[PDB]
Amino acid sequence: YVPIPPSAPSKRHN
Amino acid sequence: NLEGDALHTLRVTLVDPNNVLQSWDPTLVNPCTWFHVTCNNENSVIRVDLGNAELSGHLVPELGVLKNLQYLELYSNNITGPIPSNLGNLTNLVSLDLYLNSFSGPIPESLGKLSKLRFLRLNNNSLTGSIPMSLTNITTLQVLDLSNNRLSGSVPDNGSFSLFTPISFANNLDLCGPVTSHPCP
Amino acid sequence: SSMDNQDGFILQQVKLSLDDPDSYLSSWNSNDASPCRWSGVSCAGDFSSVTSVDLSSANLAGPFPSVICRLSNLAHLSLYNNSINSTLPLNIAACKSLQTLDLSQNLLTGELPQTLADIPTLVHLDLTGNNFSGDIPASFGKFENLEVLSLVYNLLDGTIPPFLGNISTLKMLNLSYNPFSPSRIPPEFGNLTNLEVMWLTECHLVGQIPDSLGQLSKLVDLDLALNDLVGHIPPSLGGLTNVVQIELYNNSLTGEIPPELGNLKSLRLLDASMNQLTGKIPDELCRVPLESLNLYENNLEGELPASIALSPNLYEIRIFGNRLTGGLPKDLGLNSPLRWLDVSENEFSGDLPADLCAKGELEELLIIHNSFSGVIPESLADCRSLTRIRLAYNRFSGSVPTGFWGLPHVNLLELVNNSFSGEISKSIGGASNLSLLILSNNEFTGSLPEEIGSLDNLNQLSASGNKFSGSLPDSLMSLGELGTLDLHGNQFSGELTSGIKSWKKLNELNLADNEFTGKIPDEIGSLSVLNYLDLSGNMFSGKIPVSLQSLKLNQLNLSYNRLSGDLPPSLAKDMYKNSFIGNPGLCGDIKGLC
Ligand SMILES: *[C@@H]1O[C@H](CO)[C@@H](O[C@@H]2O[C@H](CO)[C@@H](O[C@H]3O[C@H](CO)[C@@H](O)[C@H](O)[C@@H]3O)[C@H](O)[C@H]2NC(C)=O)[C@H](O)[C@H]1NC(C)=O
Ligand SMILES: *[C@@H]1O[C@H](CO)[C@@H](O[C@H]2O[C@H](CO)[C@@H](O[C@@H]3O[C@H](CO)[C@@H](O)[C@H](O)[C@@H]3O)[C@H](O)[C@H]2NC(C)=O)[C@H](O)[C@H]1NC(C)=O
Ligand SMILES: *[C@@H]1O[C@H](CO)[C@@H](OC2O[C@H](CO)[C@@H](O)[C@H](O)[C@H]2NC(C)=O)[C@H](O)[C@H]1NC(C)=O
Ligand SMILES: *[C@@H]1O[C@H](CO)[C@@H](OC2O[C@H](CO)[C@@H](O)[C@H](O)[C@H]2NC(C)=O)[C@H](O)[C@H]1NC(C)=O
Ligand SMILES: *[C@@H]1O[C@H](CO)[C@@H](O[C@@H]2O[C@H](CO)[C@@H](O)[C@H](O)[C@H]2NC(C)=O)[C@H](O)[C@H]1NC(C)=O
Ligand SMILES: *[C@@H]1O[C@H](CO)[C@@H](O[C@H]2O[C@H](CO)[C@@H](O)[C@H](O)[C@H]2NC(C)=O)[C@H](O)[C@H]1NC(C)=O
Ligand SMILES: *[C@@H]1O[C@H](CO)[C@@H](O)[C@H](O)[C@H]1NC(C)=O
Ligand SMILES: *[C@@H]1O[C@H](CO)[C@@H](O)[C@H](O)[C@H]1NC(C)=O
Ligand SMILES: *[C@@H]1O[C@H](CO)[C@@H](O)[C@H](O)[C@H]1NC(C)=O
Ligand SMILES: *[C@@H]1O[C@H](CO)[C@@H](O)[C@H](O)[C@H]1NC(C)=O
Ligand SMILES: *[C@@H]1O[C@H](CO)[C@@H](O)[C@H](O)[C@H]1NC(C)=O
Ligand SMILES: *[C@@H]1O[C@H](CO)[C@@H](O)[C@H](O)[C@H]1NC(C)=O
Ligand SMILES: *[C@@H]1O[C@H](CO)[C@@H](O)[C@H](O)[C@H]1NC(C)=O
Ligand SMILES: *[C@@H]1O[C@H](CO)[C@@H](O)[C@H](O)[C@H]1NC(C)=O
Ligand SMILES: [Mg+2]
Ligand SMILES: [Mg+2]
Ligand code: NA
Repeated sequence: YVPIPPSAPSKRHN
Repeated sequence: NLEGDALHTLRVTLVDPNNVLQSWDPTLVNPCTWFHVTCNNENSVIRVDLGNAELSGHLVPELGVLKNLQYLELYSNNITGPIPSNLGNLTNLVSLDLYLNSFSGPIPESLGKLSKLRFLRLNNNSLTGSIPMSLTNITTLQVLDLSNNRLSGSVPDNGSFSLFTPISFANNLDLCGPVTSHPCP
Repeated sequence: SSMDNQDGFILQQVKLSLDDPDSYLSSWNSNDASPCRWSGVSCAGDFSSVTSVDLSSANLAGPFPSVICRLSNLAHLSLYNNSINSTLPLNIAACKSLQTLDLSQNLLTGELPQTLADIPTLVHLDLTGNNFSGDIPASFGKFENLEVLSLVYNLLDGTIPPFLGNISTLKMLNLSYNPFSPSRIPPEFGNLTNLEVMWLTECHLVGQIPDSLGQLSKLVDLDLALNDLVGHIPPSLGGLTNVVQIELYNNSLTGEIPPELGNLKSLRLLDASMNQLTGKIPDELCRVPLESLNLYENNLEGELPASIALSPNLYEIRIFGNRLTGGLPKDLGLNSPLRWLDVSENEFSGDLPADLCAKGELEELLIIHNSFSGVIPESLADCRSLTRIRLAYNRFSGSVPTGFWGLPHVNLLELVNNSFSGEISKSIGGASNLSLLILSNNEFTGSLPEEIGSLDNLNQLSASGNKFSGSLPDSLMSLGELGTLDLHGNQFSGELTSGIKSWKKLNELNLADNEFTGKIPDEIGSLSVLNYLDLSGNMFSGKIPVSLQSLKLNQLNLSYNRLSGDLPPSLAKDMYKNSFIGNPGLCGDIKGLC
């Protein structure tokens, strides 16, 4: 089972 | 960034029972706010401080991408496997402290390319093979401990190694030369 | 007699064809007249004909069982999350009644069978999490009733095919996470008039977003993220009447954000971050009640429109790494459950908005490398939701609100490079989750509170470049999780104690440029992980302890103190020449010291 990145906003932050 | 990605790659290959790398969030712009990571004023990693953390597993060649790293502190852990050759790509490294681990394999010849290195402590490991002659070209080397290893062959006594005493090379498998008891064939 | 079947026998052949180590198919007993009560088997007629087989998560291993197609009334087949391997056979078309086929999360390899398009009843095809490779077959353009095509996380290495635009019934196109030969988005995809989802993340897309995509009136999700798309965000995208989510992040997109995006009434999530977008964020877009707006790491300029504060559903605004100017909206957070705010690396000025945490859900306040001025709003002292606070590299002033120090779930508090005045309150004892405290380069005054020692899990204390004074609290030595203590450039006074031995996890101790007095405690040697020690520019007195030579230090400075006696032979070397300068009572075998 390879987990699948959902269709959603990116997550980069300071 | 690239430095954060490289350190995250190390996290996935390390086993971290006490979750010392919990703060190592790859989504962050840089790893400077990560605990055990110190950055310079230009937000480039200059220190990784992971001594006595009960870390096991192996190192990664990706540590070589840390161009401004000056202090690698991975001592007093159960890290196994080879010392990566890509550590020689750490041009600004001042301290390499991999002592009190279960590191096997050769001391990489690449470590000679660490021009600014002042501290090399690889003691209390299972390292095998000869001490590279490249290490003598490190003009800055002021502390060396290769003791309590399974190393063999001639101990270099020229360049940086001129000042080095026996305590540096003690309890090795079959080291020969002037600093040691047995001379070389 | 014409309505007789061998469905039980056919299912036994499927069982024989597949390895079942965990015995999931134990209930399949050849002695049973009908398979209709067997696990994963459904006969929806009651005529004893199999209509559905669901063998999901059964640890079954082996090739696809072609014999299953002999079940004449099979309409639903799921082999999801199994170890089905080898090539998907071309004789799968024999399953002519199939409406749903789920073969996702398997080990299937090779080229897609073109005969999949020869099943007219097929509505749902999911081959996600497989090793399928090669070109998508031209047959796929001719699917009669397909609404869902999912080939996500495969090894498909062909160009994105324009013929997929010819499936008029298609509601979902999911081709994400495939090593596709770099290809443009076909303009024919605009002919998919019933499409609700276009998921093309990490499909090696090149070229411009076609204007045709604007005609997709039923589209709910547009995801073109993690590609190499160039050109402008098309103004035609204003035609996406039903669009809720648009993802264009990490492309090479240029040009201005179209004001036509304001026409999208149903838009809630927009991420066009990590592009090269220029110009100003449009007012019309900010008027839309957005739940997430991410435009970070672009070349955007101008003022953030105040209309963004009007949205009642905003929880995420990340616009860091731009040249945005002016002030934040006054009412930001007043009408929205704001959770994540990141306006860092911008040219923003003026006071922080007063009611950022009005809804009580703010977790991350990140405003670093801005020209924000004034005091921390007193309201934030009651924002118990906060976990990460980064107010560093701003023009802030005044005392920190008392409560702000004691917020319970805050892991990192960073106030570095501001003009903050006042003292750390005794309220700091309440910061149960505080791991990193960075207060360096401020105008902070007063003694460190004893309650700072109540913070058992504190890992970093950095308070350099301040006007802090007084003896260190005895509690500070009780912090056994402390890795970094940096108090350099302060007016700290008094003596270090034997209690420093409890700093067992301390890597760096920097007390330089203070007014510390007394002897260096012999317990300095007990600190196993200490590699950096700076006690320079103090009034430390007495003999350097012998225990110091036990430590493996990469940095030592004891310069400009009142230390007396002899440099032990271990410390009497050329590498320590600059470590012991400015101690008049001190003399060793160093060329320049004495
Ligand atoms: C084709 O791509 C679609 C877009 O990714 C994908 O869709 C979406 O499916 C997920 C299923 O996990 C939905 O998810 C989630 O939200 C609900 C609450 O609404 C949560 O309870 C779940 O845990 C989960 O977080 C998305 O909302 C949904 N989006 C849309 C627009 O439909 C399809 O599943 C893909 N289809 C195939 C066969 O791959
Ligand atoms: C698809 O997966 C199948 C299961 O992993 C795999 O299976 C089958 O092949 C293996 C050999 O690779 C056979 O294994 C053996 O067990 C017998 C005794 O029962 C031994 O004598 C023999 O030496 C071997 O260890 C399996 O018996 C066989 N059948 C089943 C039902 O598992 C396929 O090879 C694989 N196909 C492809 C194309 O990858
Ligand atoms: C490094 O490795 C040394 C060799 O195994 C080890 O050595 C000795 O210490 C033990 C326990 O104190 C003695 O019983 C033994 O006789 C010693 N042997 C030698 C050759 O010195 C060191 O203790 C190890 N160093 C560290 C810091 O753990
Ligand atoms: C952060 O704050 C530092 C202290 O004000 C500041 O510091 C110094 O830089 C000035 C001018 O470049 C020097 O004259 C002074 O000696 C420095 N002092 C110290 C303590 O380092 C930093 O430049 C500030 N950094 C940023 C990014 O604003
Ligand atoms: C230390 O001594 C060794 C052995 O004499 C020196 O080594 C070599 O360098 C020369 C000149 O470039 C090469 O031609 C040889 O092939 C090398 N041999 C070996 C065994 O390494 C080394 O350069 C000396 N280190 C100094 C002077 O720093
Ligand atoms: C576009 O889709 C249509 C069906 O929607 C395809 O149609 C035709 O081709 C089928 C071959 O399988 C025939 O069975 C149909 O009778 C035929 N005509 C119609 C009106 O359906 C067409 O080939 C597809 N074109 C491409 C380029 O893929
Ligand atoms: C370190 O790892 C080795 C090899 O797996 C193991 O035998 C040894 O017991 C470990 N030691 C500690 C202290 O965990
Ligand atoms: C570092 O060294 C390795 C070989 O040891 C080399 O392949 C790699 O390219 C080097 N790093 C960079 C950035 O060039
Ligand atoms: C090491 O030093 C010797 C001279 O002492 C030189 O010939 C050799 O090329 C050097 N190797 C380097 C700098 O890699
Ligand atoms: C996948 O199947 C395995 C057993 O084969 C099971 O343990 C696991 O929970 C399943 N995973 C999912 C996500 O269904
Ligand atoms: C695709 O759309 C265009 C523009 O509306 C139309 O002219 C064309 O006929 C459509 N499809 C095909 C296969 O021609
Ligand atoms: C963005 O894409 C580039 C390649 O175009 C890749 O190297 C980079 O890692 C990606 N970064 C993110 C955060 O998606
Ligand atoms: C502390 O903060 C971290 C990081 O944000 C979070 O994951 C964790 O749940 C917090 N713990 C508590 C008890 O609040
Ligand atoms: C110690 O600090 C002084 C200035 O305060 C400096 O000149 C000296 O080089 C320092 N020594 C070090 C860092 O070893
Ligand atoms: Mg840090
Ligand atoms: Mg048999
Ligand atoms: Na990209």
